[PDB]
Amino acid sequence: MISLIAALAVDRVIGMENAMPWNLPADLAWFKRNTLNKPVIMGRHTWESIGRPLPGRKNIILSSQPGTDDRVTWVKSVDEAIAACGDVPEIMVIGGGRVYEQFLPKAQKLYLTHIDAEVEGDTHFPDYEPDDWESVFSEFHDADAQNSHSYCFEILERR
Ligand SMILES: NC(=O)c1ccc[n+]([C@@H]2O[C@H](COP(=O)([O-])OP(=O)(O)OC[C@H]3O[C@@H](n4cnc5c(N)ncnc54)[C@H](OP(=O)(O)O)[C@H]3O)[C@@H](O)[C@H]2O)c1
Ligand SMILES: Nc1nc(=O)c2nc(CNc3ccc(C(=O)N[C@@H](CCC(=O)O)C(=O)O)cc3)cnc2[nH]1
Repeated sequence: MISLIAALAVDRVIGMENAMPWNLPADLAWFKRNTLNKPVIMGRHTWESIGRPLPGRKNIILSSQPGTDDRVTWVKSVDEAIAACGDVPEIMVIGGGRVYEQFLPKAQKLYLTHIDAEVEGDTHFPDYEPDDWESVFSEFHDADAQNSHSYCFEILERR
């Protein structure tokens, strides 16, 4: 009902310098499939990192300050972000670190890509209690010519 989606390297690293230290087209395709036609909520830094709207999704940006682009919807608290989604089945929270930790307790579902990459970064996915979560889907993929690490797509349900 609220879901988080994220891609985690070793030690739960999710970013460095406001970009993601890997480039895996197969994972971005997974992200697009699981977010298409659903509202996405992101923090202002992630909005900057992405650099443009995500098409085919209502884009909701969290910021304390006035917004700077009317192609997306701007909100000033977690409460307001959820409301702005409108009355839907599934809201997708798309990060970054600070936003994930605030939505985690409200979330029923995690879509996590576990990437076998050793990255030196400055942003992490939450240190979540694993006992809270049932793994209901896993798909491991070897690296290939397009994807320069192995990666595993998991979906976790809150127990
Ligand atoms: N690996 C992945 O899947 C993934 C996914 C997403 C992002 N990332 C990475 O994560 C990094 C960005 O994460 P962190 O630094 O993300 O920033 P963030 O969580 O994207 O953005 C944080 C900002 O959002 C606003 N915000 C957050 N909570 C708010 C609240 N309750 N009320 C009002 N404003 C709120 C604030 O903006 P103001 O300062 O304007 O108030 C603020 O904290 C980047 O490196 C990005 O590449 C990785
Ligand atoms: N699993 C997962 N992987 C990610 O890379 C990811 N990235 C973010 C934040 N950053 C981004 C950055 C770019 C795009 C992006 O360009 N996505 C396209 C896919 C098109 C393609 O295949 O290149 C999209 O339309 O979603 C999405 C999120 C949030 N959650 C994630 N979750």
